[PDB]
Amino acid sequence: FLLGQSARDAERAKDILCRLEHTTLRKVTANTAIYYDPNPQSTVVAEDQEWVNVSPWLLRVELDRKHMTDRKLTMEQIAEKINAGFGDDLNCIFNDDNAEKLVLRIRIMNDDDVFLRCIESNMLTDMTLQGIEQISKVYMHLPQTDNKKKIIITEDGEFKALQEWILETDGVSLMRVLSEKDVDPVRTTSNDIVEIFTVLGIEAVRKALERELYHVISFDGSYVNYRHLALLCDTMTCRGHLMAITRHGVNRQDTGPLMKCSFEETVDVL
Amino acid sequence: PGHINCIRTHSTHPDDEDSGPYKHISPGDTKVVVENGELIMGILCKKSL
Amino acid sequence: SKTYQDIQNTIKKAKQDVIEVIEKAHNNELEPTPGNTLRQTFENQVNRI
Amino acid sequence: KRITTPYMTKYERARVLGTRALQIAMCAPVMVELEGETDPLLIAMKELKARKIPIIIRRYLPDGSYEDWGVDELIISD
Amino acid sequence: RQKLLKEQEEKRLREKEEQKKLLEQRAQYVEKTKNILMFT
Amino acid sequence: EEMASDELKEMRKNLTKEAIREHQMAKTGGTQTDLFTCGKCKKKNCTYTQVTTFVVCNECGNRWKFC
Amino acid sequence: EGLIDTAVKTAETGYIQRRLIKSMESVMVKYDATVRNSINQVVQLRYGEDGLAGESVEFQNLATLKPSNKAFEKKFRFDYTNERALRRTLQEDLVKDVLSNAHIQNELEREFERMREDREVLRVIFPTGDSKVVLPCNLLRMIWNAQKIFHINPRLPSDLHPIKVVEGVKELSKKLVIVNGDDPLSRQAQENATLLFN
Amino acid sequence: DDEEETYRLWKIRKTIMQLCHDRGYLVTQDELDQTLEEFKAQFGDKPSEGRPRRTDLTVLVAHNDDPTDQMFVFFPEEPKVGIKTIKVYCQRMQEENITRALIVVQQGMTPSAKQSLVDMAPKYILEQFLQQELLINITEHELVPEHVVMTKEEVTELLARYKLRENQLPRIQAGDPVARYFGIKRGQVVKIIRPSETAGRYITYRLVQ
DNA sequence: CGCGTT
DNA sequence: AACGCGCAGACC
Repeated sequence: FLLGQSARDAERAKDILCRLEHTTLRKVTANTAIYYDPNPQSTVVAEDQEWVNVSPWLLRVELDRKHMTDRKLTMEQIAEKINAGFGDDLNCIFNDDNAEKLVLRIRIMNDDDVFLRCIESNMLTDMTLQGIEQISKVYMHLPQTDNKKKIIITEDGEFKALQEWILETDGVSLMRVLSEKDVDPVRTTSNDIVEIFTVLGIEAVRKALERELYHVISFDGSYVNYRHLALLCDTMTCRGHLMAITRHGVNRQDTGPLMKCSFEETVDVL
Repeated sequence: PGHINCIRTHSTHPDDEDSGPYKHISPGDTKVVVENGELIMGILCKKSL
Repeated sequence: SKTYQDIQNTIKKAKQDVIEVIEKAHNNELEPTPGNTLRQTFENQVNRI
Repeated sequence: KRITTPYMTKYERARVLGTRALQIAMCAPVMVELEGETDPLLIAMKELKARKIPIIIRRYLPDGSYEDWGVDELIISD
Repeated sequence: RQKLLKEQEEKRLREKEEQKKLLEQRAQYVEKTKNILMFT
Repeated sequence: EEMASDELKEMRKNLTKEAIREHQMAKTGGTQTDLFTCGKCKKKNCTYTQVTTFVVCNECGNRWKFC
Repeated sequence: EGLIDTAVKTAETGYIQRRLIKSMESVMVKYDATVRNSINQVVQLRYGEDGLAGESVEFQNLATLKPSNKAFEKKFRFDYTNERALRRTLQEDLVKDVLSNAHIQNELEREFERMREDREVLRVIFPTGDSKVVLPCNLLRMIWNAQKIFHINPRLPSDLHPIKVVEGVKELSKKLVIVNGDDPLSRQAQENATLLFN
Repeated sequence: DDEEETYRLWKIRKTIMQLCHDRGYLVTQDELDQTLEEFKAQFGDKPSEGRPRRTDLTVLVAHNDDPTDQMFVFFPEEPKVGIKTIKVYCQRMQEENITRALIVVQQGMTPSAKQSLVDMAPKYILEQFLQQELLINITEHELVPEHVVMTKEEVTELLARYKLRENQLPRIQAGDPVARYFGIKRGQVVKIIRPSETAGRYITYRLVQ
């Protein structure tokens, strides 16, 4: 749930979405070709970019424009990261943001043939140009029910539900998502259980498990008394740790062998 | 039995009826209103039984 | 009878709509709905129709 | 200094009725005038209504203590 | 009305207590800052 | 971003708008009407879905069903 | 497809229910009015966070929830100034009393303050404004039965002094007890348990 | 980065101040909610080798009723804090009568440092917190209800009242984020207050073990 | 396999 | 240079 002014307008929410979603070179790149141009000033390709800027080999990694504009990146920071990631060992010449082709030139200075292949492969498979891991892709849907719209008691007294933008991710992090600015660090749940136990607390886990169980059981319109759900959650969160309902979670309690064998692992517990 | 009091809505009850007139006198014979254990108005269905 | 005529007209309209959706998808006009791909949005529109 | 609930739980009531019916079936002195019935369960129910069953329930608590209640002492539900 | 007035005066006394707490906090910070200075 | 030409700036703005529109999610469909009053916000606007007559609050967002 | 789905559902739900039952087959409410397992480990100080059975509970609405401040004020304040309305509702032997006696006026003002406090508590407790809540006794049905039995006839001036209603509600709240005990902690737990109902 | 580092430092300082206030350590109501303009104006807003350097923004707050009790909040610059740093901190702390401290590490301290931390425990209590966890306050989270660290007197009162052994109460490991937030340790009961939809408010207890 | 300590 | 551990992987 967006907290700042980004919650109302979508312009200042796309940036939050981009910074939360995982972007990599494999996403903002179109083609990659390894060339053996001997002299940098020779330039086997027709590109007037090295002479202005000034090893017998390089990699031309031409980036796409639409994806770069969607993620709102700049070759400056891309090159900064691609240099800081590998140290002061490479010299990645970038291109201005005026030409049509978003070409690059990765060169190494100080087996060498395959080294460029290996390095390009391991930077393309993962680089993290702007985003956090785990989170694959983030959505952007408006809240249609009261379970997500913002609620605020006006001066007159009425609740008056407000329709604010909200992002629906696909991974788990929470620790890194709540820290981002323009993100409500109060209403941003997680949908997972172990994640809430590691992030918030055992009591937050009990509340979250209750909500998820209620949701999955009331999704079909049915109704179950809250007492049964609360009792189940309490039995699961009594011993602090989230005791699993399976054998591995129930047979660990100090109940007794006559009761543990009644369930499972008969001969073992005996 | 007894003096039971309850109100229930019939299945084929138009929602745009309580707002307009004929609230306590439904033309379609809906709005089950039992008083002192005596059916007065409305038809019985799963919503009432 | 008249119910049958209405049902046949509705089915013919639905067929025409799905044929138009197919023609649009072939000629490349149906833009991808946000959050869904081209085939996904085509199937969604056909199913909704 | 008894803290348990003053009402008769359904479990206690059912068990007391069954036990009194069994004691009656084994030829035991009744605690109420019989109007003309012979079913021991019905006699136990009548005895419960009259509040004359000579039984006291020993309700145990989680700690280990126990409170002894009387059918004529605590209030009956049904 | 006099009851409202004495309630107002009690609120004023609470505000004075807030002021005295603030002045004590400042009087202790004026000395605690030296330990933070010598620490570095 | 500020030094680019007018055509380049217009293209960048259009691309950004297209990306923002595609990243969004399709709103849930339904028959919007003001005949049902939502008990969670007291508003009249809402949507109805027949499949079981489910009601989705429009402004307040009250969720309910009628049989 | 439907037949296969039914078969797999019947095959999985069986194991699910078996595990759910073996996890809590021992939990039970003790005579100390607290839920515990076979190891006497407290799972709930009071069953269902209230100490009430799930059978005698029905759905009801919270009247003081999601109101408009002005609507709530004019509906739950009992104006003891409109002598015409006071005569219309109560009787002459009570209008003069509610006008002269100021102790009654102070008591009603204190009652309204308590009503406002409970409304704020509900608002901060039930976010999103959900009036539908499960409670034991259905007070609306009870009031309706009382009317139909005693033949109230809603039209003539009734004979019920507000001080009587206030003292009756207070005595009833004192009677309904869950955590028996004059201890400060006992009283705090009793109040917290029967809060929503009161 | 410069601005981002300053924003993270400011957020961490705010979280530490709120944590200290919840535990009981008297903190200025001003610093308890200061914004970032004053943070800049006080420090410098040039963490990239400038004035706002770590170890200088450390804070020493004293407990409310016990002015003789205080606690430091260090901010080592070493990403992977070692043992020489904590050793020198304890050696410099040994001068004063303080006992409690709190380390805020950039990255996870080496396992060898935790050994010394628990070894120096009975004489000087010190616990570590990652910056990644301090950037957000979990107590203000919707799920996290209200917690209270009770005292031995009222704990014994509760036990004697309920005629229940402390071992029977629910459990909450000390490694719990909220437990570490409150600084509670083994053998201590925390009170939890929850909005129960079937009883307004519901109060429960959990012993740390 | 990597860090840090002895 | 060898040992204390911890994460990841592999294997059962």
